Amino acid sequence: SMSVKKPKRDDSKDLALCSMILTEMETHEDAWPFLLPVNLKLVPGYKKVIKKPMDFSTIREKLSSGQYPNLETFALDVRLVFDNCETFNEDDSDIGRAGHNMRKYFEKKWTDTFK
Repeated sequence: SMSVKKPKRDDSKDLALCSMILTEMETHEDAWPFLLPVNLKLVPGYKKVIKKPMDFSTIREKLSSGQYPNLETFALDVRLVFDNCETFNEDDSDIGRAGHNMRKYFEKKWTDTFK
């Protein structure tokens, strides 16, 4: 509360570390469904159904341009990529499987880097 704070966590490396995680997600062999925005002209139903599209290239641009106020807002956009994927793709599809795999991969890196 006012004049009452928990001890200050060092957040000075968060930006660099989120960048490294994102690089690792970019270079995973199962990243291909997520590298670029879904083409809303060419994929029927996506525009209407997925209210907040997100992809790794868009996260990269937001990250590089100071549009994440903190590491939690960065995690929210990564998870949004996978939540979108589950909303639109059957579990038993290459893309559905890719999203589960990448979510797992992300969550482990996130815990190991920050928790």
